[PDB]
Amino acid sequence: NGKAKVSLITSDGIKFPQDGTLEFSDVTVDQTTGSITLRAIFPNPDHTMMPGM
Amino acid sequence: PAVGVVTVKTEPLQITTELPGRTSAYRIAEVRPQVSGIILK
Repeated sequence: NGKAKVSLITSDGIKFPQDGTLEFSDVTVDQTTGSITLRAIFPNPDHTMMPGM
Repeated sequence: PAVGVVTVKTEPLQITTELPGRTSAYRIAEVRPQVSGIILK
């Protein structure tokens, strides 16, 4: 009923310490990925996530 | 020697080329700042 709760499981094979919020879906079909993208803002004060993964 | 036969006539056919391509908006322009300066918000 709401948008949007994203989960994570990081390369360790474990889910990130907590989930994250899916912000939206930009409907533009990415030309060379031919792929929609989802930008989900996540809290990362634990200084764990890093820009890009 | 008896056989089912369908006589041939001229049958109009409106089927035509099926050819693809990429899709795009109209309605898909961009946003370019015309004023240099910091991004405030």
